[PDB]
Amino acid sequence: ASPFRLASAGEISEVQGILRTAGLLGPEKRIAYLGVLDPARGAGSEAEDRRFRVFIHDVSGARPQEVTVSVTNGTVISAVELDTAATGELPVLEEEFEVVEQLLATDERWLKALAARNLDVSKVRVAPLSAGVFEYAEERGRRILRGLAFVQDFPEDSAWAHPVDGLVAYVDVVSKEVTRVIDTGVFPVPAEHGNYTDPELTGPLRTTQKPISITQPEGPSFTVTGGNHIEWEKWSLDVGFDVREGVVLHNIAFRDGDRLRPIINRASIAEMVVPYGDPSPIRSWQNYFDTGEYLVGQYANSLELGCDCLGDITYLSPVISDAFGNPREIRNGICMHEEDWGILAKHSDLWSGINYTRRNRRMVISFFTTIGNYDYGFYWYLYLDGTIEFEAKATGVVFTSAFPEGGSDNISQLAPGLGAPFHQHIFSARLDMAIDGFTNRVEEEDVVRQTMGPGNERGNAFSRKRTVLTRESEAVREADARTGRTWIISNPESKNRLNEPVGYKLHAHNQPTLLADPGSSIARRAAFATKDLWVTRYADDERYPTGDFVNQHSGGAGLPSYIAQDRDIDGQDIVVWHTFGLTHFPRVEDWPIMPVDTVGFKLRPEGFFDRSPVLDVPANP
Amino acid sequence: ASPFRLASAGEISEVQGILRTAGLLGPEKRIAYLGVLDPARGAGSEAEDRRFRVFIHDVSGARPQEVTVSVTNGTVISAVELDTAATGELPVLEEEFEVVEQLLATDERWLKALAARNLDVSKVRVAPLSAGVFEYAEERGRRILRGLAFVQDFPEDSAWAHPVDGLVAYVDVVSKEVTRVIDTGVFPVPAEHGNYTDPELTGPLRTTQKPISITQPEGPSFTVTGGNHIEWEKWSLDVGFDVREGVVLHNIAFRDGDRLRPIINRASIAEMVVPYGDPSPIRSWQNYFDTGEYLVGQYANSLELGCDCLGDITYLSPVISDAFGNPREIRNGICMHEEDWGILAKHSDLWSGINYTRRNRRMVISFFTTIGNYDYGFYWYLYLDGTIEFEAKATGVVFTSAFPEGGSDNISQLAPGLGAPFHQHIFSARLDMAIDGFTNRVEEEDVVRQTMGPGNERGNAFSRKRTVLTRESEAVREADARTGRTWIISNPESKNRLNEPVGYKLHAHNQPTLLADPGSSIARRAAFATKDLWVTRYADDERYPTGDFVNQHSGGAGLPSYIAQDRDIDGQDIVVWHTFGLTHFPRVEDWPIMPVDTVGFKLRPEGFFDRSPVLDVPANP
Ligand SMILES: [Cu+2]
Ligand SMILES: [Cu+2]
Ligand code: NA
Ligand code: NA
Repeated sequence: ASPFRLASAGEISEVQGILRTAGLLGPEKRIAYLGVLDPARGAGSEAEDRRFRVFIHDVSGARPQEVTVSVTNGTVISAVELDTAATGELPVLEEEFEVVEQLLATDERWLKALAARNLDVSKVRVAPLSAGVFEYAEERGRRILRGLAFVQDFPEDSAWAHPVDGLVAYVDVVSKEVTRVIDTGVFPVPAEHGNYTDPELTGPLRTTQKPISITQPEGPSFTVTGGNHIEWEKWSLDVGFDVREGVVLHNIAFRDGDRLRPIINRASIAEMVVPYGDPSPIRSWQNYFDTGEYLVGQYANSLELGCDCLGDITYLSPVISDAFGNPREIRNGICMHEEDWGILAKHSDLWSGINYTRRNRRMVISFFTTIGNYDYGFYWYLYLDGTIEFEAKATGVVFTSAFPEGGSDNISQLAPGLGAPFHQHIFSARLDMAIDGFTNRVEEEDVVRQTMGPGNERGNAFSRKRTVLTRESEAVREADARTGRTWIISNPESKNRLNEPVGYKLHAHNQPTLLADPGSSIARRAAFATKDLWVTRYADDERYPTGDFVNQHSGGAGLPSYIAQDRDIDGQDIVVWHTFGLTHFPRVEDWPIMPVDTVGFKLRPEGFFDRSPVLDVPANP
Repeated sequence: ASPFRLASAGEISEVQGILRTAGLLGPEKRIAYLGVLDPARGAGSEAEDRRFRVFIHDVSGARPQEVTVSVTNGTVISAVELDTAATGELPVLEEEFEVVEQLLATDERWLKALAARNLDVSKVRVAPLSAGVFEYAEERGRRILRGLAFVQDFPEDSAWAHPVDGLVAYVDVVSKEVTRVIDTGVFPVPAEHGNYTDPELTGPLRTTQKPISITQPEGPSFTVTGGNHIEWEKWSLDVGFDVREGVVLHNIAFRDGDRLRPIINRASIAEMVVPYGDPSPIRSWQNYFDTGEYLVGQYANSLELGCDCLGDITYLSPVISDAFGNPREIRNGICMHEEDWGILAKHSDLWSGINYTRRNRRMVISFFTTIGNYDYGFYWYLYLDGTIEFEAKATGVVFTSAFPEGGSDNISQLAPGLGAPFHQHIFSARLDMAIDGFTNRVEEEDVVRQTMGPGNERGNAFSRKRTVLTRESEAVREADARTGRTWIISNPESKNRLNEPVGYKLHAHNQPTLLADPGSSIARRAAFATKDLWVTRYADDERYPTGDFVNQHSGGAGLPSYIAQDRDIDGQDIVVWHTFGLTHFPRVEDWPIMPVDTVGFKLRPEGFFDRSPVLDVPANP
């Protein structure tokens, strides 16, 4: 059995039992995170060893714990009481969905604010919004959530159409106290509904769309073995799933001839954060770490055939733990399929008389998640020619506010009275590299302009330069689109037939990075997001660019602490962390539900192969 | 009948006759360019008036002519003798394909160079390479081609595998003289073949690709009327085709309710150039204006069903003129089809209980062309949500050279002895804008970072700024990826329901622009390529960013001369010219035939609509 197989229900049940048999999963405990650990380096000689890591919350007020269990052996490997003021609070619990609303609904300050605005408390929705760290000393070491009000006129109404601006509240979840209620003044609650299934708003539905049918009469070209091992068009990999990160790809490798050549050891989106750029005190604290605070895998959607994934789809249904250690399946949570991708290569040659055309295809591994108002699709693609790409598709309903009557430098107008504060959605892809094995290095490659003169008399020459990043202190890099900057991951000990080191080149989109002031709380807690590329030396405990416990953690955790080790990354086992995001000034067209927008990156082989790896693709039938 | 219909064979035949009946199409003339003119502004009240513009070469040595004919009336509208030293030489003629090779094959200098290298002249291929303008005074006012040698070992061999470096020749086409033969010394001719259909190089073909079948059982959702008018999912447009530009889109408009709203009056790729960055004198002159010198429409491929365009495809077969004024059809030269495009919009709402997913689709209008070694696919896409995108797909065989034995700062290695000089492929999209009509303006929009302090105490705020480009002298703009720079085209006299001007935002890829030294010949002749965005006031004679006659034209023509008029572009009939390109350092994986790489741009509505324009899309069946 593969040590990279997906967690089974049985494994989750055994963890529950171990935590029970060991006395750590009392009646008052809540599992905030549970996931299988990857195998340790080299340990994979040939021997079963499945360990799970668990974060356990306590609703009675006692200290939470981080616990690692071996399900193979039925033993607790380590169990540590956490001091949350020091190392952070645990991820937001699904059970806290309704708690902020419920606590506020009996608070006299909250009720006074709603009553001033003539709002029926039974119609006021409030989400568990993450708190971050600001000026409130009472919050240090307490599990805090904040709450903003949205009115639902009726149970199926879109509450996002009706934000209640000028009002915010904070809650101590464990003590069940409302610590603060802030009311900066009355803003009109936007009146129009945003019900995108109401015929009065949609108009008559189009009758003009004729079907598009995608079928595979002989079935798909990939195989799935051991539950999650994929083999497709020379690619080999394992599809993992973690409640925090979502779909993770392991052991990405390409069969070049009769050699299985590793490329990427693990690829994941290790963090994703949505910082808001509205300086109103009602929202200026808001930065939603969808991955690190909320856990994007936990909220993976069940994907409907013909609707979310079209064509011949093979599904995985990953198993996660609920708060009590009971396994539950996310039915049809991962889609896997191959797609036609246009022309692969084409040439019509006058001299030889040969006309040649080949088609491309990609293998797609995807999931969709929902975090509050946002819905995101995470797509990994593998192409015939060796290209690897990630794409995020951002949709959902935009987070709303009032639109101030004098306009705004930080909020856009969507409908009368209705605003959308500016924000970014910033991802971190953690790519544990293994180009032809683990001995890798990273070079930054810039185009080089040349001056007209001796050696270049016609002033046409241009060139390239590559700079090796040798130590972590040197490996925090920024984009330079104007100079075509890319980063090449190579194996200095593996050469192609031309005696050049094999490599892959990362092509970024060069979108803006984190816009916040560098002195801000968010710049400190999401320091990864301030730079496009970081390279670290692999360590098994360096998993997330924001650290292990993101919720209410002080600034400084994660990448900026890791790289202080200033380790050798020149021909070593290294990890690339690429920051990329969308900067969103919402448009009227984003309302009442937003069309998908995209951001991502790709890696293309760069002298990895000895010639095109797709000369054996046959002409299409 | 629509004045924007494609030229018919009959129209071409009538032009031939007029040029004949009028005495301008003697036996010794060669048509180098022929195309229908667009209708003049406002002239389209309701009245037939089809005019054709023709460039006529003379092989006897007399002066060439530019001629405009009315086929509606059977009259010559204007006919002007050209002084080519002043206004440029005429586009390269298809009949010159073999002339450089033929002239060189009897030249004693050329033969001496081949004999030194033991090359059989009958196996040496030479292309009509464009000359540009350099230090050779004898070339001013003469029609010159240059020639580089490639060996074909047998008639179906790929000559690109066997470049003969150290050797170049220039030819006066009309006088049939070889003006110069330059031999800088012997480089080994690369030995390996690049025959990507030879089983010894491809290996056994893959048997693993299972079919992907895309069908439309009720046919396509678009209609085609009047030969080239498309109606699809609220979009309305006319598909044109010109021998220089290729596919051109006219009258792009969107039916919002019961109003047909114009968006773009004409969209085309008005120039595309491939400058080379190798300072060797064997190649340092080479810059191929695939559009302006060679005419990309002329070489549009006939596209094979199931191979080049997959699914339910409607073809156009555009008619062009041969050198003698005879019409000829490019059978199946344009593909039109709709494609599924993933998720359009999706949200799962906990409060309302509503789960909503919709799928996107795009209308595709495409052609593929071949210019020597290059093959490019030009794709225009229209999406349901109002997005317009262009994508170029670059493939073919890379232009080769020797690989110098000491390595190179300007050439990459592909195979033993075989190099590929560095180059760029740079496009200019000419977008004659008509956002809600012709009264338009352009703003440059940058993200605005804000300092932590009063009004922004938590240091989270960020904003945007828009700067109106008011006159042409101000409208030559560069990218700023780091600040998320985009350009918005709006109609200041047309407001959406929120009282904001309707607009579309151009999102560029922010790839490097022209790398050559600013003092270079190519920087002067392709000045457009040195900046990402230009805005001009519409003029019917301002068609190409490089001017009308690109071949051997001195520096200075086109956009930099046009914008010297410093015209008002603030709420006027304007044209956006966007430069975008690929910078290519060829990889081993590009050899012996290159996988497709892409570049392009898109425009998305920005307060053009009063809310999402896709709320009436129904759930998929
Ligand atoms: Cu957003
Ligand atoms: Cu190229
Ligand atoms: Na590694
Ligand atoms: Na215009």
